[PDB]
Amino acid sequence: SWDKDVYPEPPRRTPAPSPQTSLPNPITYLTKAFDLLVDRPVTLVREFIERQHAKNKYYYYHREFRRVPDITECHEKDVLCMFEAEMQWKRDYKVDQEIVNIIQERLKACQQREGESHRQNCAKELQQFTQVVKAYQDRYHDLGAHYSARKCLAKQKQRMLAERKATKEAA
Amino acid sequence: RWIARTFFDAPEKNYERTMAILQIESEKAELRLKELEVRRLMRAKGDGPWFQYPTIDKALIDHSPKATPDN
Repeated sequence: SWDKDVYPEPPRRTPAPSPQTSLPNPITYLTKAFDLLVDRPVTLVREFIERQHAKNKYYYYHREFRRVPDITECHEKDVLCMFEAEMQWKRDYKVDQEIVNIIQERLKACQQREGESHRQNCAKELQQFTQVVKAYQDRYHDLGAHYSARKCLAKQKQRMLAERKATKEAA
Repeated sequence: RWIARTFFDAPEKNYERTMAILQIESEKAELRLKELEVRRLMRAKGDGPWFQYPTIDKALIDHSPKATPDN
């Protein structure tokens, strides 16, 4: 399963079709035949397989980590500090890429659910998409292929120093 | 799960291997740069026991009463 609050779904809206005239309705007979020829046997097969699964019990756990301190607390060379620092940063980088993947899947799903009126009830998700992706464009973008962690902190210092000069001019 | 159990290694094993191996080779690099700095200053000033080319051995210098008084 999945949380309904990270992959959100609006509530369902489904009409009840009122037939004006009486031919009637080939697809209703065909979907009842579909139910009787497909829906029952696959349900019986899945129920058998689920009983065979629930005879025994496996479990897999989620791997979790700790917070090794910083790269801002590591010294000149000290390779057994920078190692834990940059692996912690690289795992943050992977999980942040997947944050961007989740938001972009939400944008795709808002496109396909809301139909031929795109701009109704997709303003909020496009807003948060441009927000998180503006953060990504600011934070990880223009460093290249040989990122380790140190070019990211150099970009951090250079950007906040440039904005410090900008707000000094704005003072 | 069976593939990871019978063949592969834990990330703990490989992770502590990387960390120990960085400790070893950091010692190696620091000793190598310290070696060449010691060598350059020891060749420059000469105070050390490496670059001492053999001068005169004074054990053969045997002071004694000679023939001529003013040596």
